[PDB]
Amino acid sequence: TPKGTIYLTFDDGPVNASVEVIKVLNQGGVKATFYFNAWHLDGIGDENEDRALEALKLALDSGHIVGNHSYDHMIHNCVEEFGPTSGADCNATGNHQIHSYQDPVRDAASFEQNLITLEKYLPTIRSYPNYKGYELARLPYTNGWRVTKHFQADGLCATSDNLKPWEPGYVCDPANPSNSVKASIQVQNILANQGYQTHGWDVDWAPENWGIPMPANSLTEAVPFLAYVDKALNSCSPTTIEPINSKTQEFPCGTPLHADKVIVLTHDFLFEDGKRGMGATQNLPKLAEFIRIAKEAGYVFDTMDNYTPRWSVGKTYQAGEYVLYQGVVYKAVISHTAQQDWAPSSTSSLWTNADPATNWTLNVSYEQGDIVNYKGKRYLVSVPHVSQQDWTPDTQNTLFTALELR
Amino acid sequence: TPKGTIYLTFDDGPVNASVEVIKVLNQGGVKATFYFNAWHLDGIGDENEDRALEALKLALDSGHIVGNHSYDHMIHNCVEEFGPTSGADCNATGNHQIHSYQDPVRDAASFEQNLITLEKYLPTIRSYPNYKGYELARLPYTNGWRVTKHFQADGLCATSDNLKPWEPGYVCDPANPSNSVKASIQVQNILANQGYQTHGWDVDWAPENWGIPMPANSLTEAVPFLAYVDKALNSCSPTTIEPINSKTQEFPCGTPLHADKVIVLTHDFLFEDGKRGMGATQNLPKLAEFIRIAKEAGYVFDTMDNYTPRWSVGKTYQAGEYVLYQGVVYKAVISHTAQQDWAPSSTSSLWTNADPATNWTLNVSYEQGDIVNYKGKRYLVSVPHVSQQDWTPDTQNTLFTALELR
Ligand SMILES: [Ca+2]
Ligand SMILES: [Ca+2]
Ligand SMILES: [Zn+2]
Ligand SMILES: [Zn+2]
Repeated sequence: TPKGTIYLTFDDGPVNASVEVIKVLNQGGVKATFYFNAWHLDGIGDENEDRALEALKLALDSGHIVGNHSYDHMIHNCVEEFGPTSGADCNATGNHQIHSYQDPVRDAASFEQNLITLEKYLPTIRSYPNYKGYELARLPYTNGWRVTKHFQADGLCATSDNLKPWEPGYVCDPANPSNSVKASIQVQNILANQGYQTHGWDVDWAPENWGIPMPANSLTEAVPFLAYVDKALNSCSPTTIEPINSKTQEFPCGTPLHADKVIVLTHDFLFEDGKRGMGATQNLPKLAEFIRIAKEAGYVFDTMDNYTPRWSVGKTYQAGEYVLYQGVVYKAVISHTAQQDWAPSSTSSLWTNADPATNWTLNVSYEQGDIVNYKGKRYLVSVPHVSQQDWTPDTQNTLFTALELR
Repeated sequence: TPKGTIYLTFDDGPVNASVEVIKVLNQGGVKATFYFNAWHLDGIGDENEDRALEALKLALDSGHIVGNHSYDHMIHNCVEEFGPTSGADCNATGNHQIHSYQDPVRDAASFEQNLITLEKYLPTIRSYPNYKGYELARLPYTNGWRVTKHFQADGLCATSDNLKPWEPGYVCDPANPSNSVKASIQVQNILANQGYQTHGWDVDWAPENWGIPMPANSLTEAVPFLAYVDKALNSCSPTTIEPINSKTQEFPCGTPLHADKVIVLTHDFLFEDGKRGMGATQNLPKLAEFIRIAKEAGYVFDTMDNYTPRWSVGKTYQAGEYVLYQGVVYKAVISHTAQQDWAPSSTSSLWTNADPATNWTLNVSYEQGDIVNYKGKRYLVSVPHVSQQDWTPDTQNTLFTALELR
């Protein structure tokens, strides 16, 4: 039995730096999850990205999981008019974390545009089972979670409306979050209703010092980082992680799906020799060494499509246990032994749909106080029940109470 | 038992004309399927479309099914640079059917852009179960079908590379189709791999004479059109329909899923008082009367989400019968009685996946000669089998033969 499971997740690719990152992973004998921004394929992401397509292809060919990080990392909210120079313009101002989210609909759409661009530059991408761009996502800047109906939480200070977390006079009030945060929360919900899961992170492999000309050089060494991983194991890191804009204040500590697991966040661009330092020369060895010693310590590596364990034939389940089946999350209604022909579904008596969505859905175990959307209207669940085709909110006024607005 | 089932399908909405069309359907006590182009919501589709959003909302609120007809009805292939006036520019040239399809990837993407725009103007649209924009589609100009693994066929002369079907010297060779047709075929396959079904039509409710100033006025009357529907019932109309660019030459006549059914194609814009004639004043009554007398003749009306019959608990199925379950097509492997807990799936022994796709998929009954895509490579099925996770094409060289290219 493993000491635990580590999920290496790389954000902001695909870029030139991604190629060697992938090769190190391959030599290390591990799979990882890449949350990509497709604008690098268009060559407007303001990075060394002429090999972007090559990297995307190598990632998928090597069997790594590809997830959705939005088309432009929300840079359209950093400038006045989004264009080919917007990435450079935002880097000049460094206002990434200010007004990061504004119109949730427009921002959520950025994730769908991502799919179009990916499927434009790599028309065969859907033929890869490890392509999960339409199932797995992660919001820029935001340690936010949409995993199950009862496993979700937001980064309540991920982004700001004025001051950056380090600037003098910065105030973070989780109870009354910024407009930007509120928008990101709505974005989470929109994506969840489109069938997405979203995952945050436990630990962030980043420079120990951003106050030097080559901060990438200060990336935590392998031995030290393993200690940080060890410390994160079963310690509800999302609540204690620093800085404050990386927190998930209301993360459900000790939640079964999170036990014995550590999700590592890092970025491809930290592993290249460039404007952030000698990341390739110095950090690629740190990655290779970490993988080796983590395995020596008894860790195994897995990908985010397995974070929620896939339904497996032969296994016994207890009522209340969660599984992932065909991209949909299910919770066991009664303890039983999973048979080939009795998989979870929208009609099974053995399972109920437990996706982290809010739109009215079939075979969900609804509880008093739950709020669902149905045909453009919001309804409150008044009495607990399992939803079925007959019991639509607009007809069942004993089960549902129509909510008023304004 | 019904004499048959009619599927009223309206293309090219949503526009002002759609509002009264929907009201007539509602008064008639029937549901219908609308294949929409979202560019009308942006106000660049060159129609009276200021009430476009109102119509979209009314269609969904009334319980009608909404399907995908692409964002701009492929008008970007009709002009040099697509813009707000492109719809008007294409109407000036009337080159809709020339070079209608060029880059299949770009064209297929038009269907995904459609979803973005729809979900932009109506952010609550996914809360409607009758919203099927991501499951049901129909290609502009093209009587093409992607229904099941063994139920698919293309409009081999739907579009041209030079001359229009009526112009002197026009040649249609189904055995060697135009470049435009070939592109539309690839588009069909791309959409199918994204989980879409596509449906053509049996009969087309259109003007009897386009050679007058108000052709809409000549729309077939109710009594006559019922006769045409009667004639289409179980007669493989897609092969005999006129004009030639509306044909489905290789349509599988007598195929079980098509028996006792007639899909009617028409357009919202034929029911408005405008540049095509007095469609509202004259044709809305024809629609209302047709619905009434069709019912009197013993027909029932259904929508395209039911064209492939939904899996139903309690019903017995014979091996070889097709069903639709959670948007996926399945074929019965063994005759049995459908139970609540034994629905179709990717692991069921009772059903196999029979979607009209070409990417390698789980639990599909593959036959010798079948060609699948897997991780960017094409493989030929050498020996018949049912696919499973272990038997991926890249490892099973007794089941699959890798194809070479160029
Ligand atoms: Ca999902
Ligand atoms: Ca489907
Ligand atoms: Zn990022
Ligand atoms: Zn059309």
